[PDB]
Amino acid sequence: SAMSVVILAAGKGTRMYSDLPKVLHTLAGKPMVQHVIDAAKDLGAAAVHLVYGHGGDLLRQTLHEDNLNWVLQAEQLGTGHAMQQAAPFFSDDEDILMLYGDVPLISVETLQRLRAAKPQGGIGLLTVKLDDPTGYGRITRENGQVTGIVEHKDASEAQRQIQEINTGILVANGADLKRWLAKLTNNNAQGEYYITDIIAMAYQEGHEIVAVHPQRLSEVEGVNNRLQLARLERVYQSEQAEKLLLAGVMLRDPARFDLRGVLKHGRDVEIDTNVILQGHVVLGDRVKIGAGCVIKDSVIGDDCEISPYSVVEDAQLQAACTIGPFARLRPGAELLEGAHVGNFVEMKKARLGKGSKAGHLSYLGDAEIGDNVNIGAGTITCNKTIIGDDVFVGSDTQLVAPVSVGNGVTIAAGTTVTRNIADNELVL
Amino acid sequence: SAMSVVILAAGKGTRMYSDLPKVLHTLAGKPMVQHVIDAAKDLGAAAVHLVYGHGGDLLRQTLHEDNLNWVLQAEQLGTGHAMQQAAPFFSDDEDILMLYGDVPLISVETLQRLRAAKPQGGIGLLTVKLDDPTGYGRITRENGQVTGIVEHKDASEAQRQIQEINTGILVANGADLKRWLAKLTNNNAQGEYYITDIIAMAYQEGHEIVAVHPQRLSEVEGVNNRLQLARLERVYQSEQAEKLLLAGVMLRDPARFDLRGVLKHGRDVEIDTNVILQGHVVLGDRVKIGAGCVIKDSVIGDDCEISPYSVVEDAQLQAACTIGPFARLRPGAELLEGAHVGNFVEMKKARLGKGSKAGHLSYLGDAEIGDNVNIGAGTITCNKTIIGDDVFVGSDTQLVAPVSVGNGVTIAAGTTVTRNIADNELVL
Amino acid sequence: SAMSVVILAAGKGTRMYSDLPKVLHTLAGKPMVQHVIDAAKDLGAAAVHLVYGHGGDLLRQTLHEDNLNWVLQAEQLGTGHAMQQAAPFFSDDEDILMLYGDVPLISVETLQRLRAAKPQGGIGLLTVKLDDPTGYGRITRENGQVTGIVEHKDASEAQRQIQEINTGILVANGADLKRWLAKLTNNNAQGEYYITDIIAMAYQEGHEIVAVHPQRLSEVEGVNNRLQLARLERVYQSEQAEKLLLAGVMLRDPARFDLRGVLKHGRDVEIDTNVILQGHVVLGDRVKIGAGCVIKDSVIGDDCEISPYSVVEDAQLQAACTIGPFARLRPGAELLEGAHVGNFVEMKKARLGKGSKAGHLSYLGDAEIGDNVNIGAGTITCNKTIIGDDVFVGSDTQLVAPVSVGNGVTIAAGTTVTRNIADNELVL
Repeated sequence: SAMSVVILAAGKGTRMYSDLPKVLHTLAGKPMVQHVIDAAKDLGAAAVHLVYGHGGDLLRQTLHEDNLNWVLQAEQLGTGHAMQQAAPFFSDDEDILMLYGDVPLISVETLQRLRAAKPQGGIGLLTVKLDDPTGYGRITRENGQVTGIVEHKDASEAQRQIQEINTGILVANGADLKRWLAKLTNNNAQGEYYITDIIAMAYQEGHEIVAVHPQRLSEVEGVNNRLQLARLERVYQSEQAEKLLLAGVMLRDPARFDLRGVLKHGRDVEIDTNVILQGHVVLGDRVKIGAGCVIKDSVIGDDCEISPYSVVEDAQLQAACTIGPFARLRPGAELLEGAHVGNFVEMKKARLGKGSKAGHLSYLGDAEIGDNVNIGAGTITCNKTIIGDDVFVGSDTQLVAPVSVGNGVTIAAGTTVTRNIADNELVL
Repeated sequence: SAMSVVILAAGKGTRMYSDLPKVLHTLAGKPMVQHVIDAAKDLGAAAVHLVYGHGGDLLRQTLHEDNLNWVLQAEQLGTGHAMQQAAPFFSDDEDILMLYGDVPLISVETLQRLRAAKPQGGIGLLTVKLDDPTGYGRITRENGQVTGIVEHKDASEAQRQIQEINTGILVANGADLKRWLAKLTNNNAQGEYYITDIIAMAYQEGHEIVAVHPQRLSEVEGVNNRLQLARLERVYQSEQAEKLLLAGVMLRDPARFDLRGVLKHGRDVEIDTNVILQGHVVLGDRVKIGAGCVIKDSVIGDDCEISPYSVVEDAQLQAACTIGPFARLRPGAELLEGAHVGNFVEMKKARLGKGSKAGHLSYLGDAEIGDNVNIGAGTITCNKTIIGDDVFVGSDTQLVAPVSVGNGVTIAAGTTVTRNIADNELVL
Repeated sequence: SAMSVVILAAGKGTRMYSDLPKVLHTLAGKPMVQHVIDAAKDLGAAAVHLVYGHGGDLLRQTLHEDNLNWVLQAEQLGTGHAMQQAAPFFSDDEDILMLYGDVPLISVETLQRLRAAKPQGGIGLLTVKLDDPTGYGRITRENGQVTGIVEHKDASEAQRQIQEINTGILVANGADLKRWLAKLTNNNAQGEYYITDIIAMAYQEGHEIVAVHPQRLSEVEGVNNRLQLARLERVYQSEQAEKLLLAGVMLRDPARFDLRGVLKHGRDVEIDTNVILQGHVVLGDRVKIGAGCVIKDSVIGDDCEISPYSVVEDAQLQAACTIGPFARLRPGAELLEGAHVGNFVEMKKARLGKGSKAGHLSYLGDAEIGDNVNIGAGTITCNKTIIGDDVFVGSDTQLVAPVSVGNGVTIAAGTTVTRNIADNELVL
């Protein structure tokens, strides 16, 4: 049926020691909470009620979704209190799913299982078994059926023996949640309203609670300091690296591979050590990536070979291109088939012709290069400048924009150019 | 006595998701099967019968050995079938060793032990003990003597308790193998001919089977997808790094060290993080390698210091040379004693004089530099060009090949050179 | 009370396979023994008696401390013999602490606990419990009180069952040590004098030995070959990385982070993969460090962003500066607020003006740049050269030191400059 998601970002992140609200800190180039939001959209949630208690300005500034509903928690009286703030927006028919902004790695597949498990008029609860539960609410089951959740402090000595604990993620009818949430109370040592209390309410009402379990423990792990964030970073990266390897993308060393975004890979792609991929990268068949490269929001043609320690940003490479080592492609760069970019060469808003080489110490700016052109070592453009097909450029040539150069033109070393040059005309 | 090796590359590598046959995929810069071939040559195998079922063109294209004998397996009817294809080439006197192209890390030392263990007219079989054998053929021993191998499917419940399993590597007389291989049959669920059946044949004939065990489990691990290949890559690299450390080569971080080839190291060599060595590298005493460097098929003199993020290919450095950071040496580069190559400097088919510096933004091409020369920042050569001893070159000087420059010549900044220059003559 | 430290560097480092004495080899940019010396100074040791048997010249050459007292051990007759050599310098009142130069990671906090534990006229001994003690002296306790140390060779079969072993670190009154050290003897298979014998002497005299335990086993681990050194390197680095993460410094990947020295970090600092920090680095609030950067003895202003694969040495950056990618800052470089250094740009003993850009292929040497200056791509200085505020420099301009350039000057591309330039004067 229909569903909505409640993401909780109310928890204050003092241990982060940051001015940025905890949930906005990045994991793999994307804020933690955005991982949770993206899961909610995949599941098809109609609305995403985000509950925050601090850093409102930064949260709205960073996060923009059409269905994003902002819910203030004036003071931090606990998970149960937070769900009360969002309860008015719950629709009676829709199932309401409860997620946390500091638990980025919850899997969409595990959430789909949780929804199926929800009995009607009942609750589906994500639970996990820990070799050592300590300070964790313990699932209490009689005759194999869930009856409630016992906080560790209130835990009896027998209940401190239960391996199963509470993740805090659950699913319930929207109307049911509004009924239980009204019954909540603050009479307890902390003074908080604990969401866990609704599980007992369901059992007392004769409704059933069904528990499912996550595939990995990482899915339910949450972040409270930079160290745990760095740990989940490595978990996420290694999870992606194994998938890519089994999909036929070779990684020389999976531990030294960072993917921040989405990769579309052809067959027989090879990626060496310490490569970082960012944004949306597209790699063709038989693409090679040298050690230490960084590629962001770029497309690489089939059979291109990027040599080591090259940096590419929003560039478009056709097939058979080669670049690097130490090449640098600014945004808007573009190479045609067979083009070579050499070491210590930069390109901004420029296009290099087919079979055109800029082998050394050359900067190209707001320029267009013809096919089969040869760019001299040390060539520099003070940007727009255009060059025709089959031009040769002398070593250390300077071209002052706007300069157009004719097809077949040949230019002498050391030349400095301020006028345009006729086709097939030698210039010195 | 005499020996030959049968390498099996018949297994088809669908899980690799590749056009390249599985056994050709690289581990540490060398195809897996080539690891096996190289082991066979160390052992002194007279012939290496490679049995393939697909990708013949690529295999012959890649692998060239004088003793390499190519054996087609028309269809993939199992290991026993494959050994039948090679059986005609077996010599009666020679012992025949059975290896696999997807098991790259089998150790030469473990294979030497296997040969000694072979009883005459009998079989030596490599076996290993696994905490969890599942789907593995189980060694069956009566009174401590081997009697056969039991596939897991046919395994009885007691036999599913045996820790010892079959590696698939074995040694037998060449004549014996031809006798057993004839007796093989396809009557079984798969329809394959299992090589494991010969072990029972030996026991029924009264001949003895003797089992040895590998030193590491990695030696017998085989590759069927990119992930397992990447795992063996890390195993191999870490095995080399420990050896180098105990041999007196310091590695700042062994996990971030990749050796693809053979290293000859002097004493007191230090290698920082994320260095990659390729081909055949020779390092002198007290050589330093900066973080991120890549060295291929190059020789570095005693006491040379390569600064970080330098790339060197087929270069020859004398003692006391320094290069980098961000230096780049194309093939054929050569430095004399005391020479310095600075950042953003490239050298192709060039030689730098003794105590000669090219500190900045300089490209050198098909050139020869005299001793004590100073190369200006921005110097560029449009290649052959020669420079005498004790020359000074102005910043941003261009030299058009072929230009010869006299000893003691001093050249002005911005100069562009098309003629030769007399000794001790200032030029502007 | 007062204290002194005895560091033992007598052990000869044959397994290191080095000409450099073992204790001088570096861990995190600092010689192992210097870790021990630095611990001793934190504890406030009045004197540090270093006992060496070889490589005296290199040790004095490398290690310079005001309180460093050098004690020769003519021949290597064991720890007890070494302490005899230093015993004359012990003061009666001062407690004497026994440390080892090959145990770099001993913690100052664990040593403070050891001192408190020392009974008067008695001994405090650092001990540890090992799942497998083998070849380790075993602590022998009767009624819970220490009575002696039993070498493993002399160990009885019951004593080979004791988990507690001897670290070799201990504390005793200076006078007491002189009394026990006199009683030592060489009558044993090795012929050595074992320091462990004094523990029994104390028990026989009725004095008490009190054992404390280290926090980590790494604190008491010692180095005898390059491999163990590399292991302690990784232990030390990962220990620092966790501290920085909990302190609010984000590390994208803690395993790929090396700190060699001391870091002062503002809030919300982010450090990407494979960064190396050296010497004394100071980072402001919200500083970003790109993948692969190296920073040494440098100060980075608030909000500076260092792009990847940049190398910085003894540079001083004000707030809001940006540099890289592929930027290189030689020692003495300095940037003013808002300055940008682009790719393939070097700076030595130079200062870049506020909001001043050197975007491409530019070398700056012994120069001073005015605010709002624009530095053309390919600009080169043959160093002192000065530039006024609001100057523009053409692409590939060369300036020959000493050249002063006026405020507001604008210079043409390809120009080469040997004279000074008047304010607001265009030059070509």
